[PDB]
Amino acid sequence: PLGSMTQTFSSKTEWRVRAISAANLHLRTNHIYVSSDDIKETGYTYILPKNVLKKFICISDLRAQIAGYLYGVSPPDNPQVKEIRCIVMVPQWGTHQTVHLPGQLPQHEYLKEMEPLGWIHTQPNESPQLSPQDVTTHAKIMADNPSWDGEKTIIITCSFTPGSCTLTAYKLTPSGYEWGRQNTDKGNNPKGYLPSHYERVQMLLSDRFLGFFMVPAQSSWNYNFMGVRHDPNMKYELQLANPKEFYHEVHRPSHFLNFALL
Amino acid sequence: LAPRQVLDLEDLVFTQGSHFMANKRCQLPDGSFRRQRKGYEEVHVPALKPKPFGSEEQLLPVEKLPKYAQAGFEGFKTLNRIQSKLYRAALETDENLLLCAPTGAGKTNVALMCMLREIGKHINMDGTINVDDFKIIYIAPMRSLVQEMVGSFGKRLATYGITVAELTGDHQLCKEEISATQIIVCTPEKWDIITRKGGERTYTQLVRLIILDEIHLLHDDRGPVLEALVARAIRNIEMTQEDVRLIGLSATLPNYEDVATFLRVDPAKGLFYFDNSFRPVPLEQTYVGITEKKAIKRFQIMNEIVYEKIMEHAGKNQVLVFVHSRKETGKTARAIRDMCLEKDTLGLFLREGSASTEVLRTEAEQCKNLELKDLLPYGFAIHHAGMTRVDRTLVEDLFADKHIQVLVSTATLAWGVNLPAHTVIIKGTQVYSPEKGRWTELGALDILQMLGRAGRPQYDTKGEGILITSHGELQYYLSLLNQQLPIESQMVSKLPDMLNAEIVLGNVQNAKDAVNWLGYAYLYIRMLRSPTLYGISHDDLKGDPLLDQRRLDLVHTAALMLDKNNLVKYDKKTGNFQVTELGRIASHYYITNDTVQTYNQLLKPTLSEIELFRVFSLSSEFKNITVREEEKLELQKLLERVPIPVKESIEEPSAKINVLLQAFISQLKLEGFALMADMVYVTQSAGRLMRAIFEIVLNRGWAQLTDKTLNLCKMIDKRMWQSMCPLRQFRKLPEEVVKKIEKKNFPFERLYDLNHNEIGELIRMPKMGKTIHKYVHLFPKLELSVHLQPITRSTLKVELTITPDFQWDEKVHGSSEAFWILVEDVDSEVILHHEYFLLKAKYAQDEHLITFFVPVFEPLPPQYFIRVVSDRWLSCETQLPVSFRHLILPEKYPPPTELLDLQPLPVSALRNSAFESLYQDKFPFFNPIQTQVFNTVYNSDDNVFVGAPTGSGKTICAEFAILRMLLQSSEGRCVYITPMEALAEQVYMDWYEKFQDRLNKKVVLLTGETSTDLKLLGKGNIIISTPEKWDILSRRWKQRKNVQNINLFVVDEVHLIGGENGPVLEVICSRMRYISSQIERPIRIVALSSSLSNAKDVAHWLGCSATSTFNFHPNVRPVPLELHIQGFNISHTQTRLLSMAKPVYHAITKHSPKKPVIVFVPSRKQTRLTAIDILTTCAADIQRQRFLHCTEKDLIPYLEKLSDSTLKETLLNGVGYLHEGLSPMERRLVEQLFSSGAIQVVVASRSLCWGMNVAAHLVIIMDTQYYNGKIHAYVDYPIYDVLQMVGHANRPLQDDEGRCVIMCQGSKKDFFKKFLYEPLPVESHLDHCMHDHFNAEIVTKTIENKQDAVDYLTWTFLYRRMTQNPNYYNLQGISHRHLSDHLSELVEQTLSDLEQSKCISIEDEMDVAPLNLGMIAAYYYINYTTIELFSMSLNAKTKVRGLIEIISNAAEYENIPIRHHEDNLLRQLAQKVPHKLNNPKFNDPHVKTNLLLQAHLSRMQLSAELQSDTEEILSKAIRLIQACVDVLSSNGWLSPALAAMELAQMVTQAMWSKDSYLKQLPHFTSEHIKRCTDKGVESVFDIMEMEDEERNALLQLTDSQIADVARFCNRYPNIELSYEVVDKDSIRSGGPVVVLVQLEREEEVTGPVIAPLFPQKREEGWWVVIGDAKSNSLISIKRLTLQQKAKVKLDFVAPATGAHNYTLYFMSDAYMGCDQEYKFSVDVK
Ligand SMILES: Nc1ncnc2c1ncn2[C@@H]1O[C@H](COP(=O)(O)OP(=O)(O)OP(O)(O)=S)[C@@H](O)[C@H]1O
Ligand SMILES: [Mg+2]
Ligand SMILES: [Mg+2]
Repeated sequence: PLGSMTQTFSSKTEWRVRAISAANLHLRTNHIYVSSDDIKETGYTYILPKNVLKKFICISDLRAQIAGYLYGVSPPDNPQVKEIRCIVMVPQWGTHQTVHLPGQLPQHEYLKEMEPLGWIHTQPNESPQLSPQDVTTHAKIMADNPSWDGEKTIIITCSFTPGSCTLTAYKLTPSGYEWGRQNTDKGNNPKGYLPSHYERVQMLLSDRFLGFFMVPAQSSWNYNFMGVRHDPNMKYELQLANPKEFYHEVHRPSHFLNFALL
Repeated sequence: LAPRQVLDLEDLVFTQGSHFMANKRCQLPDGSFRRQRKGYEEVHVPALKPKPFGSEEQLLPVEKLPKYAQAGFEGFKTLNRIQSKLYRAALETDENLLLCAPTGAGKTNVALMCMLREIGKHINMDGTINVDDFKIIYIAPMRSLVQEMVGSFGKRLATYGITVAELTGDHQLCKEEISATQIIVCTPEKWDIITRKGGERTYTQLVRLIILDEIHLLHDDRGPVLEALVARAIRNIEMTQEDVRLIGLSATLPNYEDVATFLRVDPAKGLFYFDNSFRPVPLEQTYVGITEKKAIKRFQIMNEIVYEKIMEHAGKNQVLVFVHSRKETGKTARAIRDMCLEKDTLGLFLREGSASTEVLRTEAEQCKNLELKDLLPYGFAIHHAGMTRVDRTLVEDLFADKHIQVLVSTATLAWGVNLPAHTVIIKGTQVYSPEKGRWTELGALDILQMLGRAGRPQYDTKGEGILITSHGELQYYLSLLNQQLPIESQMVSKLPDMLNAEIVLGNVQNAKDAVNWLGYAYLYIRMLRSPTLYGISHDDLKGDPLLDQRRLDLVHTAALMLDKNNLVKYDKKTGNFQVTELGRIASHYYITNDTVQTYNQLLKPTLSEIELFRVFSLSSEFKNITVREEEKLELQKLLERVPIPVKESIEEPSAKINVLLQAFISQLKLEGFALMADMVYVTQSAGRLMRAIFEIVLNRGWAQLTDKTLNLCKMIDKRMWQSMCPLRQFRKLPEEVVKKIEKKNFPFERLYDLNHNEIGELIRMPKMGKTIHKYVHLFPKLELSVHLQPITRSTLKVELTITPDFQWDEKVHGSSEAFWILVEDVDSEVILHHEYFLLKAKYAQDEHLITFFVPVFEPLPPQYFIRVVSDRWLSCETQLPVSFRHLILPEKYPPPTELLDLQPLPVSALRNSAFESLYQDKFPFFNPIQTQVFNTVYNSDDNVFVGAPTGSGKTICAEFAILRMLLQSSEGRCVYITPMEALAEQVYMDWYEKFQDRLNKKVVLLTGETSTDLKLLGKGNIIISTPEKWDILSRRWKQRKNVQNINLFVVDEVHLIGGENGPVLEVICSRMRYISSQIERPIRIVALSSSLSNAKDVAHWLGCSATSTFNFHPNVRPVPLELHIQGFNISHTQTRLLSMAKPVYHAITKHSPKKPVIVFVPSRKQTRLTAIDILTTCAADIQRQRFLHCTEKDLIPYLEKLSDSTLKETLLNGVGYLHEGLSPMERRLVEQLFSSGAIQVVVASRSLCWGMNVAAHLVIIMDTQYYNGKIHAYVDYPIYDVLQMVGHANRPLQDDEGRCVIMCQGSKKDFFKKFLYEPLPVESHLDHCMHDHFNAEIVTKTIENKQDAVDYLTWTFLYRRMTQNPNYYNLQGISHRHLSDHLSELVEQTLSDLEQSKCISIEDEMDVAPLNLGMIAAYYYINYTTIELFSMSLNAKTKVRGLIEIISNAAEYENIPIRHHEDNLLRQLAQKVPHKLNNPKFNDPHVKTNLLLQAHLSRMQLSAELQSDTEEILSKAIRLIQACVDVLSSNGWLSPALAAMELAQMVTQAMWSKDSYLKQLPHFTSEHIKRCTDKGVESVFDIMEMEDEERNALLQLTDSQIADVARFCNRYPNIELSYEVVDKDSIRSGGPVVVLVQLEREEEVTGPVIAPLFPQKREEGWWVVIGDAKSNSLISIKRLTLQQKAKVKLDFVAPATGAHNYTLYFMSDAYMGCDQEYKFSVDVK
């Protein structure tokens, strides 16, 4: 009964708790595990340098997914392995399930002598299977770009397991590449989706070499606080530089501009 | 020391601060009464009658003052009471003064009479002041008063021409704090933050007078700053012995005698106390004390008292009411107005048609300020710092003209402007202090200043000051204003922060130094006269009379608090203090010791922006800040909207400070009267707080955090976020146009690419186009080039080119613009290198070149990053990615030559008793290095290369090749080359005794003077020279017979080819290889160098077979070398030197307790400071004279021969020092005592490491960088200098090992480890010094075409490194025609530069030919830049004056320092020389040489370093004069050529053409020749004709001095000239005519020319000149050297027919008064 009376309201945005959460992601970069299990293998060993991996985690968000394209080489006369040598961050905005990337792929002179190896994205919860939306994303990219081979491009999922960071890497099958581009259902249990659509690759973290990053030229990679500015047919150039953190100042100008008049 | 205690400092702290009342009782003057009234109490104190004039107390008029001081008192007629009693002690006395007087008595003029005596000491004759010689410090309490007194002092002394200015306050870069200024007016905190900074390149050395105004501030909480300032300056007098005068001005308060002792004031000389009777205007005091305690009832009661007292003066006297906020001033002014209309009490302020109410309403309209417009017509006004300044002077002007009756202002008016009023009311005495976080009574200074304005000087016969306060504080303000509030000490609260400041400054280094330092503090004097008051019982006072144990406990307590917070490292057993970088940050940035501990705890490289704002909020400067209940709601609205999240809750005060900082950046006006006050205090201190956090993490290499903190400094300074457009930083712009630009989401880096038309279309505002286009390019912007130069597979040198890409505007950018160069790694995580760049407006359009080294690992990283962030501008950054995908690394250096375990070779193998006598008694056998080469050097004739560490006995290996030359040909000639002239003389000293005093083979040392070097060549068998002295001679090899015939050529220390003057060393050896190639019988070449990584490149470049290549490495030194490299974290140079002072002593006792030690220091002044620092450290352990292994008196036949004061005191205890400022008299004596074992330690500077004939067992290299006075930046030690200093740690026949400790900065630690344990890689830099050598090879016709220039380059060491390291020379491939295209552009650009300067001729872009201009530059070894400028300035009417400002601008004189410690000493020498200058400003090295040359011509003896500065100026002046002689004569100019020929003999003998010709004779006085027109003597030949029987008298000399008068007269050249014209009749106009001139020297002379005041010994040069004087046209000229028989011919062609009378000149170049002149006629047909 309001016969006594009520109270007043105070607003609390949700990114503030996640901003404090993202400030401590560096503690996870020291406990990064990879999956071994009994998953057979498939071919092509993918080596991921630790420096770009730890940098990719600290600029991440514990709930909103971020993604980065993979570009790499293999040693001179040893074509059986695949060394990831650079992660390209492009304008994007993500949710707790999928990531939204533009239709255009990274095009630059530095990556001219490298081949695409797929893409890597963070995941809030560790799933025993590759997400059905990840098949749809990977297969649709292959349908628009023939440079992405089915047996060469992979999907690395950096799942946020408490206090840790476990990495799982998969690759698509002909059954998966098919159904994936047919998929119009953004669901978690879509139809035609079967475990026959993907198979795990072998991934090995190492400190033998060091990778680099590529970020947009006159832009930034994080568009989560400006999704209206995002459009799937946007074009972008790239520069040779390291990306900024998720909650960097240039990623959320509205929080600073709107606070300038009260 | 033993039994100390830890005290509780805050238990001994006077918490009330300035409100602390030490007097327990208060007695008022007679006539004081007090009434009880409406719930309050009033206390009245009557006005004091002036004291009857004392005996001998008359008012002194200004006329009786010293005449030089009356200009500062222009406008005053008679000094008042206190000034006339002080004029003698201030103007005619240097005593420390302390003047006590009530505010308004006129104490400032007494300080002026102190400043006038100081300025009068430094005036000179010209009528000005040598303002480079002194500086005065005026310390005022409030910054508002500082501004006012700068203007008044600047006007009262404007007639002197003296700069008085407030401090810039925001410039550690380009700190023009002073220099231009001479009287600095500052606050106590401002002068202390300056003197806290180390590095005495500051101008505090010139401080002769310090004025401490309102020194009763000692009782205030800011008091400790005055104690720290005085204790620092006074204790500095005890170490410098330079007196500094301290003048204190105080108010009438007790304990003034203790203040006098604290200022070192003699109580019978400088103490002056004038009680309140001496107030010029009598003051009636009324104190109102409120007993009411309700919050707003007391507010109304105060509002009733303020009304009834204004009514007591309404209409009769003006009233000035003081309140303590810029908001209550308007509320109160309206309060005592609304109350009057409530009673119709306003016809009193303004009359019926008043003469003032008309202009009070006509200017209330033009006021345009709404708050003041309401009150102005009624006769009211307000005044505070928030309003405009035109309003304040408007309020001041109307109040000064008796127009406004009531003025309600704050305390700023009392300090800023001298605006007195008859009645002054202080409404309330309570103010909010954000530092204390509560409400506090007003300060004692503010009260005394506001009530000091009561009573106008002349209009009022008395003043009426009214004080309204709470009743419980009446006893305080009664004592403060009636000379009864004692001045106490408030220091113990700030003792830890003040102790650390002296620790960082190096003034205190142990507890004893702090106890002595504490003795100068005002706390100590108060703790002696009233120890009882300061928590010390009178029982314990006499159990410790001077309080030695009490001060020791206070120091021990403060040191433990400082050690716990990691600012100091306290060794409790020794009492020693160790400085830290963290401790230096707190002192230099004025941070309390508790805050930096919080910083050291929470600062992490992975820190967020969220946590960063939290680390700032936890600063202990906000310890008293709380969160009030009335503030929680308004703070809750912002906490839920701040852009940076806050983790803690609103209940904690750390959250509140975070919200106020973010709101201040967003420029949001808050509400709470304490909230906005707390926000101001938080942010006014956030600038220096965040600036400290920036320097902390920047020096730690944290890249991500450095970018965050530096941006927070700029976000706080610019009051904006990064999210906003960087165009709002331009204040000249409306705020709403940029807001429409920002919300239009497009980047700011775009607008650079678009015209001023599309800018208005994007922003949808074509209203103002070019305005934004103007401000876009006014924004700073820099473009970054780079050229990667790989030194090693591990080390990489980087050349960064900075090109400014913006238009400069002094209105926006100022005098300079600052930037930060940041070199980050792959992950943008570690700052591999950071240095500081500063772009000054003077070079705002030039490219800047920066060089640095960064490490590299072999798994070649993807790229590095170079960021250039602006220091002030937000969002102003340029990052250049430095990729390594195309970089070509050099190859791994080959393994060294294995040192064979050979059998030790004795001198038996020489098989020559005459040769064996040179070594058999120095040592029995050779070292393993000298034995391996012996077969190849002594028994072979092949070219040898021996690369061994410094100290491997390589000089003897060079003697092996020399001893072989004398056996195959006893008359053989060898030329030995060494890079340094200091090495050449000691090698000349060593090889003279061995080869000439024992083998009787003549050895010589080249002079650098071409008048004698060619002569020592022919007669000498061993020629010793440096690269420059040999390059000039071997340039003419194909015409000089004695150059191409030498049997041996030895180049020493050839690893210096990569040094500064390495190219010249590369040219000569490459030339010797080419000459031996272009001739029969090759010249043997032996190369000695330090162990090289690419040694076989040098062996290939010098034709050394692999069998003859001996490339050793530092691991085979004959005496083992134990090298230790200690890193030091302190980034401040002067503070880092302090941090390694004690380790210098600790390394001596650890590595060489009994054997000799050499310590290298960066500066000359450091030589003595370290030598003293070592000794007192030796005495601190009570081991005095431990380094004196000789008996105290066996040195006084050596000791008392020197001129220095401290050198003799330090040598007495066994420690000497060497520096360039010392004598040559002094150095050879200290060196002898060092090798004698008498002294164990010597402290030599870095300048003497090449010219030292002493070796030690232990060498300490204290720091590895020095300060360059020209660029005004620190320069790292060259690696070649470090290798030389380590080489001195070598004693073969004395020690089993050699030790060396290198103390360096932590950043340079890994650099020395890679270039001291491994061989040194050397490169060529000839490609940057190509012009001068190409021109020489063109004159000698070695290079006749462009193909020849490419062929000549293949003979160089530069050609072979282009394939081993292509990227070092900006090559991208080592392919065959990659070299040609790179070599061809090098010869194409070098030849075109010479062709532009008119030195060579290019024909069909293939053939080259030298011009006469180039033949002069190559003949006299002069830069082509110098000769080109010589041709444009030498005119037909040039004389001795125009010549000296042509030789001045030579490129060979741009290289010696400009010392602005001296500019006014040169400015007055510009008035000393006989020849004035045109437009002279004295920051150009070419103007200094002109004044220095005239100072030498006039025999003006000057400094000891500027005397030796001319020695290297005159070392090149002869060749510069002869070059002009060859240029003026080539153009057919007669008079300038002969004037230049006379300039040669003028420089040689230091005279003038006007001066007497008898000034050449030795031992003649100055004015000896006023003794000539008295006795008929003019020429030098007269003395030789004056009779010996009477020339014994007259000259008044010493036989000694007339034995040298002959030696000059004998060798004085007089020559009999014979001249004839061949075929006088057969002369056809247009045919040949020859004049034959024969010279017979009349004499028989020995030795060279006698000129003692000239460094180089010269030979007699002569010219024979033909010309027509009336036409000013030289016809013939010819150089010649006259032995005793020489004949000259002068051929020319005849002009038209007629008579044509010519002149026959015979000029000398080293003697004045011998130039003959023969006239003749030539009948032509
Ligand atoms: N010899 C003088 N004859 C007449 N008036 C003088 C004389 N000397 C000073 N005055 C004026 O008396 C006023 C007060 O002088 P001040 O020197 O400012 O008082 P002070 O309090 O002793 O100095 P402070 O506290 O360091 S600003 C000033 O307006 C002077 O210009
Ligand atoms: Mg004063
Ligand atoms: Mg040598």
